Amino acid sequence: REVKLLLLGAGESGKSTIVIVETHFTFKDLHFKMFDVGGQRSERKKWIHCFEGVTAIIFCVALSDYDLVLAEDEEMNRMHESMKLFDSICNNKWFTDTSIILFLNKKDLFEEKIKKSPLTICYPEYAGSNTYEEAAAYIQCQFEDLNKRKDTKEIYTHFTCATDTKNVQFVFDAVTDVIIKNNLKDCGLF
Amino acid sequence: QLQESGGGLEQAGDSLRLSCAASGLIVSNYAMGWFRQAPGKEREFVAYINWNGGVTYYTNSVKGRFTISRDNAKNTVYLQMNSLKPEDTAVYYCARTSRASVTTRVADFGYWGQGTQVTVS
Amino acid sequence: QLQESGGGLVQAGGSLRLSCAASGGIVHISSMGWFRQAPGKQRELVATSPSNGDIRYADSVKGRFTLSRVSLQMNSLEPEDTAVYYCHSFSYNNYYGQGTQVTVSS
Amino acid sequence: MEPRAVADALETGEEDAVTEALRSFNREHSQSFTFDDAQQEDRKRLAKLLVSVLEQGLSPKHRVTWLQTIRILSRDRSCLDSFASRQSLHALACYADIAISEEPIPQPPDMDVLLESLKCLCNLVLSSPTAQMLAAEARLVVRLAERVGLYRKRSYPHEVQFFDLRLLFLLTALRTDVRQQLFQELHGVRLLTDALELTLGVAPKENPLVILPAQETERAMEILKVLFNITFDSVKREVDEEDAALYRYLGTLLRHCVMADAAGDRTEEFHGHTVNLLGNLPLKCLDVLLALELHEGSLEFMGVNMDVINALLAFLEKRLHQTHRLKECVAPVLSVLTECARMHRPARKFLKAQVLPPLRDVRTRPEVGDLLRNKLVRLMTHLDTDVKRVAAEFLFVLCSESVPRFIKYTGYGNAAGLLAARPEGQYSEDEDTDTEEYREAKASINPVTGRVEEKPPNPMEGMTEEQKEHEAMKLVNMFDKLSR
Amino acid sequence: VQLQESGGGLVQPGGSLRLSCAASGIIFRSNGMAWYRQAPGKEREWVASITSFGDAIYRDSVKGRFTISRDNARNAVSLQTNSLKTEDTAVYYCNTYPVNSAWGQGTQVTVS
Repeated sequence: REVKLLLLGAGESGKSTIVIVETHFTFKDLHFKMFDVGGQRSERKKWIHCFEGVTAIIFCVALSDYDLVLAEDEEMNRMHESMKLFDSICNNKWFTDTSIILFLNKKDLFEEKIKKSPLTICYPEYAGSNTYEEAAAYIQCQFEDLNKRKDTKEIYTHFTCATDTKNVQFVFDAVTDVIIKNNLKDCGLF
Repeated sequence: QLQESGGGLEQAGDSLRLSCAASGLIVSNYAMGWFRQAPGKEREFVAYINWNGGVTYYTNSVKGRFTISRDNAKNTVYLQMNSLKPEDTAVYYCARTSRASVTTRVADFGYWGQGTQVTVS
Repeated sequence: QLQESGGGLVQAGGSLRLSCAASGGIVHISSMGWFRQAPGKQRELVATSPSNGDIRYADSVKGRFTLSRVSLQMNSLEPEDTAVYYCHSFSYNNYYGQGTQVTVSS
Repeated sequence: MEPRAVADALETGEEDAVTEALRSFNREHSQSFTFDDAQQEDRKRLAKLLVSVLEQGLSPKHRVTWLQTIRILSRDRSCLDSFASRQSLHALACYADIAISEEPIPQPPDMDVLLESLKCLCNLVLSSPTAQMLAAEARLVVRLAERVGLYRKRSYPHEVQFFDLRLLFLLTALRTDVRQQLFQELHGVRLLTDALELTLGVAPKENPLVILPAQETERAMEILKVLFNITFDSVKREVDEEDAALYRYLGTLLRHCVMADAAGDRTEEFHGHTVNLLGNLPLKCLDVLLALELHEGSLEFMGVNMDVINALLAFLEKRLHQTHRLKECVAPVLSVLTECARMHRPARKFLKAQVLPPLRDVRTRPEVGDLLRNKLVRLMTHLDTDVKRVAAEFLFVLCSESVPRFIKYTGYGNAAGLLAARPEGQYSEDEDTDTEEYREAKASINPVTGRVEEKPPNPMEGMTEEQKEHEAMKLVNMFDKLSR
Repeated sequence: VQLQESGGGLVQPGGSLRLSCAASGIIFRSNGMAWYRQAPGKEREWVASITSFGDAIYRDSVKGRFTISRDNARNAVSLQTNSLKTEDTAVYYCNTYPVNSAWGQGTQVTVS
């Protein structure tokens, strides 16, 4: 009945904002989540480490770094390079039936960085439109179909932004900013 | 489909127990409600019940003499009628509600069945 | 929904005919006109028929650009005004369409 | 008439000819979305002549005709850049008796110019930003507020009232400084609550649900829009005792109308506006919703009334089916429901006993079904950061704010709604819920919950260390700022 | 617009009293009345208020001890003061809660 979690994602997505060992929850269940530091523990016998009985992984990929290119001055973009990790996680036989959790950090930057083209270097083939509600859904559908075993395994896609800035929480104010706009848009033509 | 039982004709002042079981190979885990339909009159609302006996709401006519209960162990819901009056002589139906909220005097939800006739002296 | 027919291949004050077909089904259009878009500026008014008085020409060119039911006859042309032409007329709105271009030289 | 003919008549000046021409033109043409170009140049010159004769004192005869012609002109963008001069705006304001000349009291009730000038003001401010920034400097909000305050001592017609309310709504919605000016300097919330009580007075003391007429519903919706635009700022937590009293008063005024219905089909719009205004009220004021005198035949629960809570829950039910503008529809409902459920044990128990009770379902994913629980847990995986967070907080406060009781349904909802600070909520661990499911709680992997499908690991030790090459694949993304 | 109060004062700690307020010259069905408390100083406290309906709102300091009557169709408003403390001695005014019109005369309340 105890669950294991596996934190993934590059350093720019901010996985530390979500909070190589951490087993002291015990909130009626073990709930053991592991950190991720490459090349630390596995030097003792040259036998590396197992410690894999995980039943749910945690993935954190940012969407603002969509116009970046992790490959230093190369054709391979950054979003494709992040999708490579999803492909590797799905193709591995250690997670053929392990649930996948998707996090998209730093959405507030992407929401206003649509000033550039919607397909500059992420999905150059096609794009639904220039809005958030369509481009984000397209990215979500692509990350969904990137999963091989879409029948048995089902992924969980969740979007995240800043929790609290200097003045006002976003989830308590954006609703007002959209209600005012719709209320004024309903009027006119007198 | 739902089946009703425990009706018929009875003299005024007695007590009668209405039964409603789900024998149409359907589960019963939502809210339930009893409704009446007087001949030549529109279908009215008499009782609303939440599962596990959480909440209950009766119309302003039978607030005192009607009681309703539910036992999910047998997938049955009971409506106890005490001291019958010639005002509530009609066929009585039961239905399940897809809405989680309390809705009143509306037949929005289906799964009626057949209904049992209740008449008073 | 609207379409127009008529070409332009004259370089010295010729006579042309341009027709605009009433392809749409809506009635009570009450007006039909033509335009011209120079390759350096936007569209300009040519002539309209408001069907509620007299026909209105344009102060830009006062030539005998005869217009009737529509059909626009370009007399005393002087094609120093080569451009792309369009038809015009008008749940209430107005429509342009597409049109031909005139190549002028000499 | 023809625009060219009217424009040419505008140069002569015959009193018994140009006015008849304007009247015939207004009688003929009086509908929006006119021609494009055959009216562009000539009617642009006509509007220039009209704004020139308007910058001077126009003829007192047929003032309604002049204002009607200018109103019809103000419906095309080609003339909005011409009519949006400070002089023209001040002229249309003083014609509407809403200018800065506050010395002439509203003694002459000449409405024929008032309603037309208000229509022109609305037309200009709704589609001309320069007109907005001009009216914000001319300060038309003060005289409008004074007029709205003088509604009981002087009975104004429905059209003038509604149009000045619409003008105030447009002005407070588009210009930012007008919001603060009407909030602090004009006591906008008090005046608007007064106007709201004034509108909600058709056959007063209607004990059951009161039906609102068309005009009353329109003006109530407009003043509710104005209140929502004016209130959402600087009302987060800390307020004074008198401000809290006024806010509880407004909350009762809105409670007495949420359960009410309107004529026609504007019931849902009115209820949405009420919920939008509820969202702006301070948290500790929302307790005035659950507090109601338990009448006969009312929804009883925990010895207290629950008619308004059940009403807004059914409103959330009926509103969830608008999937397009879902971010503006159900999010305020969820916010107000959370804030009125966090503070009261009866509301908490009511929501826990009417939203997510049924646990003895056939063991399947909770993110499927027709229940409100299934719809909310489906919405938790939405692409809108404003709606998944509020639904997560709703299901959190419903589970008495307990993470082990939050994983009641899924293990990903916690991943969606964790680390969302702005915590002394009411903690309760008294009732325990066990059915035929919780005896099978040993066979329910927590994020997936109760799927009981088990598969073996497939490397078989032949290539586990070789399957680790995916570690070398993933390690390249760990280091962040510098290689070094 | 004419405001007039009646009844008040002459009581010991633990007594009741009905404070009435007659309002004339204005509409009564659409005006939410309120009661104000003028303490012997330089402050003016707010007692309670009611809407066009019987909906009442009491002050946290007078919760469970005061009640407001409406008496519709009868151009007046009442305010019951029961089980008053030694601090409830002040002058009391009545006025419309949304629109604060001109204050009237008021009645003195003494607890001693």
